[PDB]
Amino acid sequence: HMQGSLMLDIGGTWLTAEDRQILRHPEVGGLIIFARNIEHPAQVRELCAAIRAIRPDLLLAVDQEGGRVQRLRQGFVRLPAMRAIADNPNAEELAEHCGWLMATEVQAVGLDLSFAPVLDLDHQRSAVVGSRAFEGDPERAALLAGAFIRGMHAAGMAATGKHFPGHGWAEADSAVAIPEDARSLEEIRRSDLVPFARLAGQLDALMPAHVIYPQVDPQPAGFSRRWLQEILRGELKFDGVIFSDDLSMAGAHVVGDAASRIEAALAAGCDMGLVCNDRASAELALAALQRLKVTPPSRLQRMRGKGYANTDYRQQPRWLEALSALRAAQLID
Repeated sequence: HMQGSLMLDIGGTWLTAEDRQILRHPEVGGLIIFARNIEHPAQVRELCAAIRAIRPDLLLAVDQEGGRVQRLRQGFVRLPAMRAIADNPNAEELAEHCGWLMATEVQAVGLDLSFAPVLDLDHQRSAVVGSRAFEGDPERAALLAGAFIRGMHAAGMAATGKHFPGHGWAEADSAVAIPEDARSLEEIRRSDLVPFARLAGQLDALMPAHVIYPQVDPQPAGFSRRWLQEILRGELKFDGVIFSDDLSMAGAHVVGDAASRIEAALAAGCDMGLVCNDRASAELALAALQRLKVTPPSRLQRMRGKGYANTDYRQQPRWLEALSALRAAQLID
């Protein structure tokens, strides 16, 4: 039996009858919630509880978009960005507290995971070529995100890096065409690949970039056997979960419908296909998984959170200790 699974999403802040029926299918292994599914923490905890009453084994993920939920949604704990953390004598300690705080609250409301940390690099386009601004400091980026991952795991949450192998140098041409990064493999390996190489042993999952690297392979990372099998699993020895990219973002990347795209993603080596913002496409990908008679990836349940839904997390001593460490470093309040 081929292995594979589908992660999908819903329309609203509660489950419709159609949501409840699609979640029963065992090929569906996950659900991801976005800002439009989120009112406040109490509502999210209850939505997750409703989903687990149908499917206790489902993986429930939140995509926070660099922190949008904590911010357009009153009630979620509020945490410094990594730039603010990097500017401290105890930046690694402070990064751990943030990963711990973020993962503790996310699991408290019933989610398994947040898709974090970002491993992409900021490059200063117009800086002098070869200068530090031009290069983005990948070694420090991996240090801090490695400490952020430590806090995540200490709270019992699996860590997902993105977007492999790094979209920091990608260029878009016509806002519909697929972004490209035309450098050679050796150039990529020495820069945007570095945080992935440094942390591949610690990450539980990776999400591929929606970027073509033409000198390396004609296909986007997440549809590339070369990127996913040769380089990531082979050269980087990565043994965790590969998510696909959003299979319903398909601007000029013509493969066919979501059915033929999830087959392509699974064939390149992804474990779990993501189909967001398109119920009818999610149904098409589901049917494809059914025709292939897939069983879940043996790796999949590694993503399962070890914390648990609770309402008193904000009055636990460890919680107060982490916020008070962020306060003493002038990062909150």
